[PDB]
Amino acid sequence: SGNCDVVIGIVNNTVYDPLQPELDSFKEEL
Amino acid sequence: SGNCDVVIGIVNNTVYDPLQPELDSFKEEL
Ligand SMILES: *[C@@H]1O[C@H](CO)[C@@H](O[C@@H]2O[C@H](CO)[C@@H](O)[C@H](O)[C@H]2NC(C)=O)[C@H](O)[C@H]1NC(C)=O
Ligand SMILES: *[C@@H]1O[C@H](CO)[C@@H](O[C@@H]2O[C@H](CO)[C@@H](O)[C@H](O)[C@H]2NC(C)=O)[C@H](O)[C@H]1NC(C)=O
Ligand SMILES: *[C@@H]1O[C@H](CO)[C@@H](O)[C@H](O)[C@H]1NC(C)=O
Ligand SMILES: *[C@@H]1O[C@H](CO)[C@@H](O)[C@H](O)[C@H]1NC(C)=O
Repeated sequence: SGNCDVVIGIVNNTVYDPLQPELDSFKEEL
Repeated sequence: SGNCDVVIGIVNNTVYDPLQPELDSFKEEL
């Protein structure tokens, strides 16, 4: 919701997405 | 849940899939 320029006290990190790792697992392994 | 023939007042639209375009993203990745 929104962006980083409105909230007070936001910090920097990375949010893990389960779709991409799962994707690589399917095609290469075959 | 269910289908369109039981509810009263249902309208027609399209429901966006976050996975449908992302499966095409998988196609690209391949
Ligand atoms: C969180 O990270 C962003 C970068 O993703 C930081 O944004 C930078 O802010 C400085 C100061 O205004 C700019 O000089 C940089 O150009 C910005 N980066 C980019 C990529 O534009 C942000 O300051 C970070 N916030 C904290 C609290 O560390
Ligand atoms: C919502 O859309 C569906 C089609 O997806 C409509 O169903 C049609 O209904 C008429 C009237 O009974 C039929 O002649 C058509 O054959 C139906 N379409 C299909 C593809 O079978 C439905 O009427 C729409 N509802 C509203 C409220 O607009
Ligand atoms: C929290 O308080 C410190 C002072 O202890 C201040 O430097 C900092 O900017 C404050 N952060 C926020 C989000 O208010
Ligand atoms: C809502 O009311 C209108 C009359 O103003 C009627 O034509 C319509 O069929 C009604 N719809 C439902 C879902 O009851």
